[PDB]
Amino acid sequence: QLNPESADLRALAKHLYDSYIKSFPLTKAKARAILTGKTTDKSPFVIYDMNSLMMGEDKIKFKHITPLQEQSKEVAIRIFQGSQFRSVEAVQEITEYAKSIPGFVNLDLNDQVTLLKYGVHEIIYTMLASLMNKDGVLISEGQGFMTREFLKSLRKPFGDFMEPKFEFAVKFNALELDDSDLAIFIAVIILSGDRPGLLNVKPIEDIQDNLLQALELQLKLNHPESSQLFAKLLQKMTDLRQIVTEHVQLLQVIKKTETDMSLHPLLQEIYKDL
Amino acid sequence: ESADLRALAKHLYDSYIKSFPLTKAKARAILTGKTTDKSPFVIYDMNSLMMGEDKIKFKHITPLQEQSKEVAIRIFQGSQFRSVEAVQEITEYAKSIPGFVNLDLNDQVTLLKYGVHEIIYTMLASLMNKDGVLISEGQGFMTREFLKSLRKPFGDFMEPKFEFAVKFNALELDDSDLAIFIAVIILSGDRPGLLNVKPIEDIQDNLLQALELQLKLNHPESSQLFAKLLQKMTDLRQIVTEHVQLLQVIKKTETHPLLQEIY
Ligand SMILES: CCCCC/C=C\C=C1\C(=O)C=C[C@@H]1C/C=C\CCCC(=O)O
Ligand SMILES: CCCCC/C=C\C=C1\C(=O)C=C[C@@H]1C/C=C\CCCC(=O)O
Repeated sequence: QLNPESADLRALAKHLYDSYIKSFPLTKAKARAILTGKTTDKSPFVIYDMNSLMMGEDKIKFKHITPLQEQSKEVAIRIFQGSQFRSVEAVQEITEYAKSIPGFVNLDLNDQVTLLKYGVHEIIYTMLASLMNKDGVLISEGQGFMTREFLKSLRKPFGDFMEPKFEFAVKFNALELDDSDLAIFIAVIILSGDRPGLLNVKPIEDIQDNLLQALELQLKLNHPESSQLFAKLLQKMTDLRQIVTEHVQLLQVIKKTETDMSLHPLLQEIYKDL
Repeated sequence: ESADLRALAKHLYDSYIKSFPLTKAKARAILTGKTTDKSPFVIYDMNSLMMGEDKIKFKHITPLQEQSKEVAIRIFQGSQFRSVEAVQEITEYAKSIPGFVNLDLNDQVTLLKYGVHEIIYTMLASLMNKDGVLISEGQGFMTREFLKSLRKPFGDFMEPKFEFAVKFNALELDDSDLAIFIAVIILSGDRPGLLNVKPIEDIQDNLLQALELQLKLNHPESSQLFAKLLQKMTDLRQIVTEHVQLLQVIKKTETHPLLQEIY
């Protein structure tokens, strides 16, 4: 119970959390409810092999996550392209959230683009953890669940495109953060003044500082018993970079190995000279 | 508790001073000028590199027999020799961090094996400015441009560190700050191969509380310094993996047995 300074920090966290619920259709709260398999109304269909994938398509309504095409004749590529269009959608969701971050749209246009360019994938993997457990990941807005082993057995290049994420997710999830915490953390990620090419770093840092103050307060009030949670969370920022890097790397291999597979233009630009 | 946190801080600082000959305070005085009028020997080109070798006998722009006669390579090797020397200083310091020596011996080794590079680069910033780096316990000054002038993959082997340095030094941390930060880096529980992570995380938790307090007491003005400092650990690790990739190319191409074992 304290000052007007802390009051503004609480108002900020509320605004961000509010925007978060409004920008992301599938929150961590909903993901855990589905994953903890509590209910009889939210049960996901599980894909763990070829025949379940074959049934899942029939049961699950995979809203063109892999736009028009029969069977690209390779589950591996269908699955991959799918992960791509979903990524694109995720970028759309994140971009919308970014606009709600106080001060973000007031920044220089080119810098707005730079921050999104380097921040969206770090955010994507951060939020993906919410949809994961050590055994698999939720898909189709929680309608389905694809096992970690099914993926890990796809085929040479693809067979391991999600593993690093799972390794991250299991660790990150140990922090037991909730949507109210993630909303501010993701805002911090985007307002990173050390992104390559930023024209005006100061205004960005001023904004990030306020967000960090907001995040720090949020974590002590929400997780009283979690000593140094603030620092452990910030330290996870290093794991995200690594995830992104080896992903981009695997992508260069795919590009050369699959001369016959199209990669989404938005994603290509995001990875250009990244 | 804010009592034991200051005791820990002070203890770390006192050990830092005893383990590292050239502190940041001392280095800054030189780099800026406020040193006894005993300027450092400046290496800005090949001819100055030589006079330095003979005038100040740089510990090790090491005239070994079976390897010299090639500037860029002797410069690269020298950084390796000084790195190995730094590892012993860091190791000594680590043993002074409360709880460290009481950890599983293999974990102690693992923590050092994976933490020294990050510490080496964190501390190298103390001796660098946008124009150059201090060498030979601050007895000399080697230009950023001269280093960048080396060719092959060498010309750019120090540039990444300089970039890091400039951004890191912007935080204006001093030795008492760095002492705790360095300790925090060592007690990283995410190093691969660790057998008992709990003790490490517990100590680091204590170290983080101390650093947090230290920064708030020492830099009241700088908002979220603690947070910004932790975010630099991402920068360090990036430099390390990057350095690793160069050591890897210098092996692809680029053509004494005991020295090689030590270093
Ligand atoms: C829809 C088929 C099931 C596969 C689900 C697996 C991963 C889903 C993800 C997201 O929704 C967001 C990120 C992951 C995908 C991992 C990397 C995509 C980065 C973009 C690219 O492929 O270049
Ligand atoms: C603490 C050690 C790690 C920082 C790297 C140290 C030296 C790097 C150098 C170059 O990149 C080119 C020349 C130097 C190597 C020559 C002498 C270093 C001695 C420094 C000292 O004793 O303080």
